[PDB]
Amino acid sequence: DVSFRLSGADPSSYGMFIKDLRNALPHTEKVYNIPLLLPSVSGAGRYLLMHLFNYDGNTITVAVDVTNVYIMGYLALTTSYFFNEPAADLASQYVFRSARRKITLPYSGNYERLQIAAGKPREKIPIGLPALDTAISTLLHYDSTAAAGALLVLIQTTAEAARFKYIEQQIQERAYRDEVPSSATISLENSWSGLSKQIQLAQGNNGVFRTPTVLVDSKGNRVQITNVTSNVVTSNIQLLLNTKNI
Ligand SMILES: CCCCCCCCCCC[C@@H](O)CC(=O)N[C@H]1[C@@H](OP(=O)(O)O)O[C@H](CO)[C@@H](O)[C@@H]1OC(=O)C[C@H](O)CCCCCCCCCCC
Ligand SMILES: *[C@@H]1O[C@H](CO)[C@@H](O[C@@H]2O[C@H](CO)[C@@H](O)[C@H](O)[C@H]2NC(C)=O)[C@H](O)[C@H]1NC(C)=O
Repeated sequence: DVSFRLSGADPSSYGMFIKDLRNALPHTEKVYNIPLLLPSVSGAGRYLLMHLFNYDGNTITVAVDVTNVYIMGYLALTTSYFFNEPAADLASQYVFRSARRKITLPYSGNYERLQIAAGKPREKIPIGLPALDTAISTLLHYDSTAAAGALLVLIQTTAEAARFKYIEQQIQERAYRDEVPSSATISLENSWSGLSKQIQLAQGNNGVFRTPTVLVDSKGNRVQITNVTSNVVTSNIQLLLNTKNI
């Protein structure tokens, strides 16, 4: 399991949690020095438990699929909650079985569905450590519309930061003041599958992407990534989605 406490949290302790989260995900190989997530994991081992504590010490446990860093559901006191998707119903076979009741949320976990439920696109939702304290608080008691926006904050401040060093640094900058994600952040989120795939295909193509990936940079400018020498690959990306899962 891994844990993070918002009480006393600072850029350093958040970085330690993001490091713990990455190091909890199993891999057999690195590709271009980036951990390659496994094609498949059977049974309860598929799921990582993240214990998150809000500023007041109240807690939820979040179940993450270790092959793809996707959140499946979470436990809040005696109630479990899962996305309305088959991978999450599958997870509910293994985690939080001891919950008194299980609620299936009225959306899947993908960004488009969650933005619809929340009434707002990600571009308009501030993120940061205060926002994560709020999301934990919101998830403690069911409210499906509030929970969709809480889950957009939770996904970006845990899974997305685990996948990209740039996104982890953006959250660190927001340790004490929330701010909507930078356009580069949204770009990286959206490109993780693309990138993971192109980095894997470069292995027999001399480091060259079969298909270039378009990103927005830190300055708001629209760069084109063509090969493994890009900073996005040498410095930023930290986990690769296996191409078996793409
Ligand atoms: C009876 C009916 C049966 C069932 C109901 C349905 C089945 C629905 C399955 C949805 C599964 C979903 O949870 C997996 C997923 O996708 N997750 C998002 C993200 O996972 P997190 O927990 O968010 O890490 O992992 C990704 C990491 O960033 C993130 O992108 C994901 O969300 C999406 O992909 C949603 C939209 O597809 C993207 C929204 C942006 C729109 C702009 C296009 C993106 C640019 C693509 C590059 C050209
Ligand atoms: C591999 O990647 C780098 C991009 O990071 C490319 O080098 C760039 O080349 C373009 C050519 O238009 C320039 O605009 C950039 O200024 C260069 N940047 C750096 C850091 O070198 C390179 O073109 C790519 N190589 C291959 C073989 O496709």
